[PDB]
Amino acid sequence: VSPPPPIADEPLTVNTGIYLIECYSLDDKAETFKVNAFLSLSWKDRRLAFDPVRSGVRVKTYEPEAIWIPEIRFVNVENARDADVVDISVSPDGTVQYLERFSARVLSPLDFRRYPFDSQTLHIYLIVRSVDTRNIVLAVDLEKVGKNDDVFLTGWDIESFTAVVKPANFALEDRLESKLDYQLRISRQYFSYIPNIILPMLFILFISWTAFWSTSYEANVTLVVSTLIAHIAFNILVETNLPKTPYMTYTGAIIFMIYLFYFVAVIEVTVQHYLKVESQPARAASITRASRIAFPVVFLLANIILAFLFF
Amino acid sequence: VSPPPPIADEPLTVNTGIYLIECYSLDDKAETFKVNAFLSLSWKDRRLAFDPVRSGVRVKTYEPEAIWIPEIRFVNVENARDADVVDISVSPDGTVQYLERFSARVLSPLDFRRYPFDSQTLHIYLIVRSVDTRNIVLAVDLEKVGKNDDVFLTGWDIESFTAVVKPANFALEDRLESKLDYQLRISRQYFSYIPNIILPMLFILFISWTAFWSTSYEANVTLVVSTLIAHIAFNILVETNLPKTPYMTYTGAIIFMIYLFYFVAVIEVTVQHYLKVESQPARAASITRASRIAFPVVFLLANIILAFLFF
Amino acid sequence: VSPPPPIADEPLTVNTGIYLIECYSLDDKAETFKVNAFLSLSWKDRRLAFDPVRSGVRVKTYEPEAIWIPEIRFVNVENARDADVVDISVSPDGTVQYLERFSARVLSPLDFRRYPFDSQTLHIYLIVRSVDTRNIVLAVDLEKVGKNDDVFLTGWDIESFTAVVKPANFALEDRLESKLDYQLRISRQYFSYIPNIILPMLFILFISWTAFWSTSYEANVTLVVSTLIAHIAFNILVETNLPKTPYMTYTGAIIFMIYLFYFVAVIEVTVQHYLKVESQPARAASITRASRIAFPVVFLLANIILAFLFF
Amino acid sequence: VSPPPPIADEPLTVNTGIYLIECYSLDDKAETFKVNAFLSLSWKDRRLAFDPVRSGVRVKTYEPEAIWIPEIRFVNVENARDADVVDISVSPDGTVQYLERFSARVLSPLDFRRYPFDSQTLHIYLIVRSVDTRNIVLAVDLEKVGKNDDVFLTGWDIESFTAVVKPANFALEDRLESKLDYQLRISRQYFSYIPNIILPMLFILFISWTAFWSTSYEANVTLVVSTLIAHIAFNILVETNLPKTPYMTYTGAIIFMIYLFYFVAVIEVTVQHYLKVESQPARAASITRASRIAFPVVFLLANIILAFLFF
Amino acid sequence: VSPPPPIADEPLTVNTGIYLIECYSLDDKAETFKVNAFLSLSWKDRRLAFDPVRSGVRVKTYEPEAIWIPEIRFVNVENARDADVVDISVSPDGTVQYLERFSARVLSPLDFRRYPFDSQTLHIYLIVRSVDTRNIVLAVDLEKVGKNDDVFLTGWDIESFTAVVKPANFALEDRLESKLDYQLRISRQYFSYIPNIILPMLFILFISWTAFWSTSYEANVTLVVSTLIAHIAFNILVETNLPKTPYMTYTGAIIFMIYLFYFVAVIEVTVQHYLKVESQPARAASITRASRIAFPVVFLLANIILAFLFF
Ligand SMILES: [Cl-]
Ligand SMILES: [Cl-]
Ligand SMILES: [Cl-]
Ligand SMILES: [Cl-]
Ligand SMILES: [Cl-]
Ligand SMILES: [Cl-]
Ligand SMILES: [Cl-]
Ligand code: NA
Ligand code: NA
Ligand code: NA
Ligand code: NA
Ligand code: NA
Repeated sequence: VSPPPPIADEPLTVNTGIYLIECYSLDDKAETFKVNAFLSLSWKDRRLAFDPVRSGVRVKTYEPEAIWIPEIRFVNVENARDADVVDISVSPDGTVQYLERFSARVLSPLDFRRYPFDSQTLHIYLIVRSVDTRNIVLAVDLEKVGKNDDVFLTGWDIESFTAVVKPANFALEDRLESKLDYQLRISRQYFSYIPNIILPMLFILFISWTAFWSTSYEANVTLVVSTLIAHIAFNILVETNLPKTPYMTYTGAIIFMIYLFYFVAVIEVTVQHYLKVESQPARAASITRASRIAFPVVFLLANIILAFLFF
Repeated sequence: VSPPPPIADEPLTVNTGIYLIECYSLDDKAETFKVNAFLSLSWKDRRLAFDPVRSGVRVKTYEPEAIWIPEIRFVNVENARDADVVDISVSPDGTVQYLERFSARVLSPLDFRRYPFDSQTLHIYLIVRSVDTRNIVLAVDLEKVGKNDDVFLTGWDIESFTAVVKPANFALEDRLESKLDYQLRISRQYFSYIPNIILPMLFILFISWTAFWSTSYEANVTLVVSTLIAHIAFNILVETNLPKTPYMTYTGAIIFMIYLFYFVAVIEVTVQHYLKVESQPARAASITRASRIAFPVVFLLANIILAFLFF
Repeated sequence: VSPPPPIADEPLTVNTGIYLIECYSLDDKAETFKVNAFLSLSWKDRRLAFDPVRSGVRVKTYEPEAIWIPEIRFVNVENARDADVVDISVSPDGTVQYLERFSARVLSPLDFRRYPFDSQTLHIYLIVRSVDTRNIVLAVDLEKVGKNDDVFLTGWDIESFTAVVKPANFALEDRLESKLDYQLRISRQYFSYIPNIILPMLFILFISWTAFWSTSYEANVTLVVSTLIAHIAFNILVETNLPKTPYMTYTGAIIFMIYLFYFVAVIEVTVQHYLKVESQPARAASITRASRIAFPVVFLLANIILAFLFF
Repeated sequence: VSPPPPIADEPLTVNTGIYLIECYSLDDKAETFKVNAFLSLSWKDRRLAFDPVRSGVRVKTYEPEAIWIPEIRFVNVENARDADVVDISVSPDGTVQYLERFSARVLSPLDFRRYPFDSQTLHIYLIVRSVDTRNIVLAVDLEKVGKNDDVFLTGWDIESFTAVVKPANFALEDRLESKLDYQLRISRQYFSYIPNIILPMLFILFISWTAFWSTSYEANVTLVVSTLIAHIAFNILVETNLPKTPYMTYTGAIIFMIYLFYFVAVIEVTVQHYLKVESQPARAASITRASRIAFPVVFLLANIILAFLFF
Repeated sequence: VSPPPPIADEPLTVNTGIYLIECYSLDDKAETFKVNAFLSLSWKDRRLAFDPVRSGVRVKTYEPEAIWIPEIRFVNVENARDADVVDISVSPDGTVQYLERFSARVLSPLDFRRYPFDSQTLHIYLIVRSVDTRNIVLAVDLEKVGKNDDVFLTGWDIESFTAVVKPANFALEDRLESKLDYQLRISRQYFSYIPNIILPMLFILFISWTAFWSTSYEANVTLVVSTLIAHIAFNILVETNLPKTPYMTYTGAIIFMIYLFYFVAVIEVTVQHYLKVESQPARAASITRASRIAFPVVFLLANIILAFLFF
């Protein structure tokens, strides 16, 4: 089999569509997601044209091996898609309608700057390489782009699945290449981060601040060092669910800042004890009373500054 | 090969059945389960009809490639099922009996609201897409729906395996699609959660309340902060076995509430020490004695409220 | 190809054998094990009879596609076995000798009641479904059942590999099925559990009992709460190597009971401190001296009771 | 099919190119990375030559099975590459242009000596074996070596992708082998190691040094032992992301050295308490005051020495 | 195709060779390693002999399907090897030279008795099963046994790769079997265990011994119990990298022994406090001073005894 010949000099237009059946395994560390979808293809092959009046048949069904099919690939996949052809239909004018169901693991970079209050645009890039006989170009049939109502991505809200209708046509290894960008817009369900990480992390921090109502150095050291260790555990827990980024994330910034608050609380607890031992408790009392206001106030203002810089 | 032609204008009815051989790997985080089963299919193909007297046989055995077979797929699977055809049998009137053994990884959302005292309805969605030539509709042969007695799903009780007999017929890319819902009802074996997570979590909480019978601030700080850290460990352990949900789970609610009890216990221990240092122990004694009753009473009432809201 | 025809009315007997080459990956949580073995099959097919004089050869060698082969499957496997045909030898009367080497992941439930001093009976269920032309039945050739001397299952002792010679013949979806039960008897190597979990767990418990020779409340709180946390770590470690069971395991029972001992030790340490603060140390001394005997004695008797109930 | 015959006695030159489409999963522990790329091959086959005039075609397309194709393999791959032929074009003189898209898991050793401020040279070794008919040699077509602009390796910066143009020709199992070295130069994005591991590790160390402004032995023991345990947690965290090396890494060196600082801080805290109990506090005060300067100064100088030895 | 016929009554000798290209993933827990190698085979097939002066061709290249090839398998593999035939060459006398490149996951038991200062002998067992026509025996072509210079097994030193030239010929299920033992001798790179596990474990133990220079019971309890918990963390870390063994490992023995030292240190700290409370400090002073010498001396002698028993 060979490509359909051009009537004049025009490129062969392959109309495409992706209909999402399943979305699963959005892996933040790997920056991948798995997809199960319909891939629809349509192009004109005049060699396959027939008369509907004398044939009595409106459509002809072909097997993939019987006819020429464009070699359509995904750019951002781990391995080649696992595909099963569903149907091939030919209209009397020779317009071919191809439908396959496929599954693939897609590589799509994620922006973690606003994590866990982040939104993402996942991409599925469709591509075709031109043949020596003729140039193949891709198009979007909007009537064949969509998603099943039941499509759920655990921990995410699916906003939209659209295609950038204009392909990116470019030369690659002395041939033309036609690339389409299918975009799946999602927003993270931040809900569970509040009772599981944010509030427990705030509770232990506020517990360290009870040391500002205590003159017992031994108890103070226990309060601030124990809660610091619990903060380290939350830091480790959070960084296991995330890849290493060449930038600060919102959560990373707060987690890092809270260390400074633990460090300054240890200085305060040390300074307080040192002065009491030096028979200067009136002074220690002034620093401790100031700390009761300063620590929550600086914590609030630093969080307003951070929220402003990130959102 | 082409689909059986209609005698009048009727859709082709494909009778289906699923017989479960094995159920394994119910993954709560992934919201998947693996299944090994028989898939049975039956439909009328008049072109295959024969006379028993002339042929000298009452049944005809074909190879899948020799005859037309409907393209039946699963909606909610990760990848296409691993299937091996067991038998194809044709009766004199062209009634085809198809049997395959398959294995598949199924995606099925789970409701964790009542975890670990939850029940689930797992779904296996069977689907067929119509051809230009004719409309294909699915039906349930109840005589061919079932499960092996030895079918066990580790950590779960299997209640029933039934099929919703009327298919969900709908249009998908200008073609009729016929979808059947096979339902596997299961209930979680909550037993092990009692000695492994619930009771250890209650013991450490009750140990933190021994601080209400102690005037030693340094010992009190050690009691409440150490048990809090152990509570954080149980919180982390529990959340590793569960996905992130946009709602509160029963366990999540109790775990979160217990933080409030640790937080208020630290306030009490702080207030008690502060008053003692200020030479007001009579008062501190009133707050501590009230706390001995208030903490277990508020804990019991808050748990009754939570159990009521969730069950 | 079709099944061999009956001389009278008898079912076709397929003689079977399994020879274990490798046993590996006994996964307690998944209740699976991997196996690499020889599967031998033997049946008479008179349509394959030949004269050694005419054909020259005394035994004919065939390719699986060239002749009829019974569709033998495993019941309790995750996916269909990975098999490679080693030989298909046909003797002049038409007796077929089939040999394949296969690998499979087998689902076999485990009884954890006596863990880590437990024994198991792993099963490999062989099955064949009858066809329309004739009924197929399975048999065991004991001369072809066995295991390689070097077969080792890490963490287990292999006792025996035998087959229940009588098949379980039953009706399934209006056809006969013939099932054979191959049994691999194993016993767990409990050795490593003694220095890694049992003795460390006993040491930390005995360390908490040093609080019965101390009047220092703050040291006592540190002794009992710190060792409790280490006990929680061992509880978590043990439960990661085990599935969730709807029954108590021997280890689970001991681990759970040790929490009660930590809980009562905290009560004792609290009661002791309370009385000494109330200027009643004579009494506190009576409770502490009694505890020195009561705690090890009740611990010994409770362990004798538990060992009796479980073994 | 057989290899192209030599016009004189020359070896057959196979021109190669690798164009990277995707780079992912650089696993430090496994010392592997996954790659998705184009592999281009070019060689002259006189037997496939044609005249453009009498053929009416300027180029001829073939199926891989129709013509002779060199058996090109990768040396440093886990399993054989997953490849799909994209195009095979033949020019009039019989110059074959082969293009395949492949995916492979590549084994490439990593030098962790300067971790996390390390750079690596990943290798993809292309190989061909000679045949008895003729010697097959590899060459690099620099015009067909490159990478997509969007190629990103999470946690790394991609510097260059070049090929060593001169192949390594050598004998292997009495046949000559022609090997090409494709080099992907990368540098680690050390950014995230600063707020997640380096600064938290420095904060806990500086917190242990507050013991040099405290006379409370009980508090000092708590400060140094608690932060040491947190240092152990960071040591364990770091070693989980790295393989075991027969040399010291930069991070490993610092982590190990910080133990010495904790060990000497415990000696100081012990010596201080011992002297105070022995009624020699003036002396203990001299050691503690010296320690306030000595510990940060020796820490700075030891880090300058280490940075010098490693960079 | 059928096996080559014997000239007299001799078994068919299949000469073998394994040339290692890659060695990776030595998994201690699983007792497996992955291998990528050349497998070479050689045997005489007289039915394939040809005249060298008449034919003009000195060697004939065949496709695997065109000729008879012995069914060579690996005994100790998880799944059948992934193999790709590289070349098949026939010399005038009919000597066949077969070469394939394969990858396999090999099961090979490991002796952990001297861990992490252990050496191992990994095995690759080659096997052939005889046919009814004739007996097939294996031999080693030492010229075709070897390994690439770049073969590296992360965390190990590769000493030698040799073959036991005499096969193990035995009867299995009424046919002869010919087995060859290929041995890969390796020694563990123990280097990293010294700064990561051994020295940190010794530091925390020596820190517990500072309690012998302290009269503060509350500080002593904190020193011994905190370091014990850190020892438990190292015990757990070590046992995660190792399988469960029915014997003691060298590391396991030291780790277990160090618990006894923590247990006796707690007794000493308890006895010391008890005597001081009983107004017997002169005595407590004698026990504490003796402990300062006894603990390091008994630790040294116990380690000399252990090193002697294990090495
Ligand atoms: Cl693709
Ligand atoms: Cl499917
Ligand atoms: Cl509709
Ligand atoms: Cl329709
Ligand atoms: Cl099977
Ligand atoms: Cl390859
Ligand atoms: Cl093999
Ligand atoms: Na085609
Ligand atoms: Na068909
Ligand atoms: Na067959
Ligand atoms: Na070829
Ligand atoms: Na062959």
